[PDB]
Amino acid sequence: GSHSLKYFHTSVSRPGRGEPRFISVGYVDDTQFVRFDNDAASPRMVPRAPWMEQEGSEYWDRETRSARDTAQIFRVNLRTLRGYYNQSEAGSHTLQWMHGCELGPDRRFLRGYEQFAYDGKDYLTLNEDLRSWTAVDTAAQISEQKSNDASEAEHQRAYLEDTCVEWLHKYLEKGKETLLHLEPPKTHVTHHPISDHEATLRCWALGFYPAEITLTWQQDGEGHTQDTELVETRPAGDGTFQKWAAVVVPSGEEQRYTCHVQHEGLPEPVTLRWKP
Amino acid sequence: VMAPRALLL
Amino acid sequence: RTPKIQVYSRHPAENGKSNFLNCYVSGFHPSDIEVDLLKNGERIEKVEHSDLSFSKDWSFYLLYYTEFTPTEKDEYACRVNHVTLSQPKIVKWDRDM
Repeated sequence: GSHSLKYFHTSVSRPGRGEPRFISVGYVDDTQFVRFDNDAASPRMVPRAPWMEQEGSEYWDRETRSARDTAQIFRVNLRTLRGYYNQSEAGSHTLQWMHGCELGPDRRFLRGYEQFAYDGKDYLTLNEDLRSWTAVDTAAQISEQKSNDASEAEHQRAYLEDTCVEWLHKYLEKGKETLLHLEPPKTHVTHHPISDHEATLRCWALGFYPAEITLTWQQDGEGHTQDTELVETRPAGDGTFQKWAAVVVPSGEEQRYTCHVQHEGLPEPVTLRWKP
Repeated sequence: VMAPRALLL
Repeated sequence: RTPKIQVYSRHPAENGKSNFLNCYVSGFHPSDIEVDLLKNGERIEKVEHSDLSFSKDWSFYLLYYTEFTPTEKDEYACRVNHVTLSQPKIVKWDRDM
């Protein structure tokens, strides 16, 4: 079903230290697979997932070139961006760029996006129909009128509806082995006393993929957010993710509290409890 | 692959 | 606005068993950031980190990590400097979190 091809590009100017730094990271779903960094020992597009450790030199040279070229474009762009804002080379600035395509359950194009951000704030967005650009500012107007006039939407739309999709499929294929595997979370509940009156119940979800997951506590079979806490999902570092949910309970009421875990890799949602 | 053409702002 | 930080192991911590020490820094901007992993206040060497990426809100995120073997008495932390922090931010590893 659902799957996505996404890239995240960052360019950061260093004013008396040469050309700005340029990084590109590629994801298929929640799996990174390539990267380019013009500061790495090898300033080339390089594989970041096992199933790309084979790809011919041709793919790599192509991508190293594409990233390089963009670095240059972005170098010019950082200088232009500084004029729209009335900026000297005094400080360093960031141009961000993201784009991706998403397939619906049928394995076909469902949505594409692309945007630009300057110094962390939205600057230019491709519209939802991929036909034109919107200055998400009024200082980005020149950029909007210039890209709408030169008909630049069209090249991005081709990439996002075709190329990106085509390639999304090659990558799934190259990595079907692991990319389509749904690793369910190893769940368990731990007990951490706070005092004689209360203690913390912590419900653990570990080693799962994809990152999407839902942890909730219930008390006596009712939704329960009072004295609840949920951490952001984090990467285990091995490709999988982690997450935990916490609820403050009175001594001897623990068996009233059940944790529920929803994940795409579980045949059905799991219900947990502290075994004492 | 990544997008082949990056806008000049 | 300011960088969020989480310190944790890759695998459930068990004394004397080799593991991985993670410091997931995220929610920050700009991208220059100084992240050290400490062993008893002593900066650990040769720590690696993921490629720079970012969320839909443009804020960046990194995973710093290093091999490590947890003792009952050894202590580890993550010290983070960033322009948006008036002082270097420090969170210590709690194997319970």
